[PDB]
Amino acid sequence: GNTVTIDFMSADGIVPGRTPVRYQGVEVGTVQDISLSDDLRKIEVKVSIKSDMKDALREETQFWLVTPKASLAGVSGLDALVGGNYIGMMPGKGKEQDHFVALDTQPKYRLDNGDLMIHLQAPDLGSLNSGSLVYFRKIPVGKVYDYAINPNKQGVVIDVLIERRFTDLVKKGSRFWNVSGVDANVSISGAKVKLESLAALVNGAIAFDSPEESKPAEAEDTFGLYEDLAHSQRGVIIKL
Amino acid sequence: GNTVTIDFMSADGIVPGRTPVRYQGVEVGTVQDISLSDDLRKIEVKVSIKSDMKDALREETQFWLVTPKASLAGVSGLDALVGGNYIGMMPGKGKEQDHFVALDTQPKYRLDNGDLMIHLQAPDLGSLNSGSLVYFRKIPVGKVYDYAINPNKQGVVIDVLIERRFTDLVKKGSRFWNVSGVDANVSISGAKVKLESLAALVNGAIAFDSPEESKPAEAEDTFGLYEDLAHSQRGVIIKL
Repeated sequence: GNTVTIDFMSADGIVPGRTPVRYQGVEVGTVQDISLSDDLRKIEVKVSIKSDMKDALREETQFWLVTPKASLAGVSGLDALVGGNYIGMMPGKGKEQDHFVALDTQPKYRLDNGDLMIHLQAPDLGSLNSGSLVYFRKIPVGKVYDYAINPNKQGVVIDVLIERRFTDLVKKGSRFWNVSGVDANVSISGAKVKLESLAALVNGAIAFDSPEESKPAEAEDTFGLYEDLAHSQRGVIIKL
Repeated sequence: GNTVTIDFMSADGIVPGRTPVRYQGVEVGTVQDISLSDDLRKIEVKVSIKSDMKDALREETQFWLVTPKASLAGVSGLDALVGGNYIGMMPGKGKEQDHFVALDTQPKYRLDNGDLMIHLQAPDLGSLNSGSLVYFRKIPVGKVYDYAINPNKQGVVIDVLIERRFTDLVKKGSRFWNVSGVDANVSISGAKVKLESLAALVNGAIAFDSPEESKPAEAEDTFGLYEDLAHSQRGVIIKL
């Protein structure tokens, strides 16, 4: 029932009656009031919070607006059928605090539930969105968690998440290749144009290999994202 | 009316008022409360359960989150039109128990209603989803029950379900071939591109043969999934 004054940036999808505040899945609070500070244009939101979270409500409690992920409905303007955005929250130790500034993005993954974080370095994002899938032999075994730019502008770092029971699949010699969008070919004496994975065509996908000999990779081990399965082939380089 | 504390992992689609708990089709309970244990991040859910199931509510009672199956609506972000996830349950003998840990997946099929479980070993899943269909002469006679990886990483095992009245179709000499996605050809003096089965193009399909001479297969008999009808042709191998 306690109200906390958080100055968000822009109150685009925030409803004063139904916008929830979820802590890692569980709806903990509900947005009560929105006013504005004309000073620096700070959209001050007051949210009711259950007493269980009031104990850990401390200075390093991070709030960030979680919008629904982009898809066909979002890009087609069918905003009535997409879903309501909410406020994600991750508390810290800090000091007992009643005013918070919004984070512009979701912070880093910190859950220790046995799932695997790994990092893929790519020249660009490609056709991967947040929540696009990871396949082992077209079996989804994880999803894209987040993407960002490395401080050097010459890369893109994508950190992806692997389910706990599939963590043994990722070896040190594993190779990851992009499978996103469709390419057609017109060959001689026949043009074998075929489509298999429709969800990849919509949202993008990564597919990865597991050699039988390497040690199991772990703990944010970096990898290189090959642009194609063909570019991921394990051959031998010969200089000419 | 009894409440049972089950520590789920993540409370993504779980609603404190309308998420049901179904036992093999029949809604038996309804989710009442969700709290969290900050210790190990265990999302503790309390569910009302009718008294009939309270007798068999025992230590080997398995609960697992059943999400709606992936489709065009799910991949396009039209989550309002997909359907609400629920909690599947299969009880065991065990001992009378009031606290349960979630299963990460649906357990093995155990119903003895005369339907047939068989296993297909494939190099990869292909374009098959859960619930993709099985055809005898483009008549649906069963669906894909589950897929998994064999302990050797060099395969994928798909166990599929055959309806009771069609159990006589599967002989020991039966052959299963993938029919999923569309392939086009550009031939000489005409390019005969044709499409027939749209549901296969959306979700994937398996089609199988029935020789008239073999004994009727039964009881988790393994089979080999050919990638195509052409690869499933019953010829004679000649070494050259």
